[PDB]
Amino acid sequence: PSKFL
Amino acid sequence: KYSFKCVNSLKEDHNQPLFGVQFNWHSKEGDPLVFATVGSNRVTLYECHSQGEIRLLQSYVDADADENFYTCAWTYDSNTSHPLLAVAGSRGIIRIINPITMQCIKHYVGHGNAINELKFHPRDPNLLLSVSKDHALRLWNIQTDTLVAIFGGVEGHRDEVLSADYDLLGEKIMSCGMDHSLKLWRINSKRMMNAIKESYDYNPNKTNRPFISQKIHFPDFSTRDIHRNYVDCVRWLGDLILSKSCENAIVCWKPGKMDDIDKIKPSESNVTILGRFDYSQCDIWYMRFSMDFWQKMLALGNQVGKLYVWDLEVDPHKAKCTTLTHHKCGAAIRQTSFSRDSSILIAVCDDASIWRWDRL
Repeated sequence: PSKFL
Repeated sequence: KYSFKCVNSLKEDHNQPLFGVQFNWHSKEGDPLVFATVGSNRVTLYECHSQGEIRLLQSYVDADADENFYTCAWTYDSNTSHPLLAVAGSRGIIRIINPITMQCIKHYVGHGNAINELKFHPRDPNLLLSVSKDHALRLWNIQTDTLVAIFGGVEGHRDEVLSADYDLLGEKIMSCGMDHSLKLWRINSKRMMNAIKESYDYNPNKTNRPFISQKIHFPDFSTRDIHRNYVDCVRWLGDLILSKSCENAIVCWKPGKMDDIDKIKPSESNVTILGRFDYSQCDIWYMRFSMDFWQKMLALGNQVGKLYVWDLEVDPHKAKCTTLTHHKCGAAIRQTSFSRDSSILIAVCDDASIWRWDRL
């Protein structure tokens, strides 16, 4: 998934 | 049950995410309430004062312009009794900051990449646990600057380690990471207690031996059956575990069937789920919950600036939740921290903002 939005 | 009010906010001037925050619970009573924040290449100390004031105290800025600190943890200096602050991040170097002078007094190279979390042992303030993008956890003795143990390899994590916690007794560690595994490592064996004793006996001025590290290849229990994706935050609740992934729940579970934690062996095929704490909009990783000193309440921020607080004094199915919002707090909250007396809750954000919530 992603660490950042 | 628990109600808080937002009394103030501040933004740091670097405009980079604040990845970590911790109150110093190792202060002396009487001292002003201090917390540390880490982000960019900075560590900053603040004091909480009356009328909601968040007063800047002092800061350490790493000489490496491209270091990025992710995590910090407080302890005692064994030589003086005063607090110390361990920090680490993208460079994979642990730096021990003396918060008195805001200088780095020790640093530890050894990990193969970024450090994702640091924790101190609950009984022994010299014992620092680090977990790393290199797939390993390390245990250090910061009094003698020794690597006591490396936890990794054959049945170690197979991808970055993201979080870990010691239990209350400091007898065992639960770790978790990108391989959607949780792994239990006991540290109360005869061998491990002897290793810690020897670490204190070591002085490189009186000998040419290096200090021999333990290499622990086999956790005492492992599971991939709690979460499906990256597991980014773990915390013991007595003999139970609280952990979360990117799936909008914190799961409360135990190894074994509904089974003594200390008879658990690596052949244990199963886990028991006791409950879940559901929420929304926390599906990016590296988002950490905290608890108060008594472990009566659990706080987690989400990626839109909402702060959930659960009263755990309950069957977890039944736990009540307070939702704390402010119309100007819209950026992702990375971590929260309660003051030692539970009167203050601080949240830090991706836009470098800091949010102060006081208990009513």
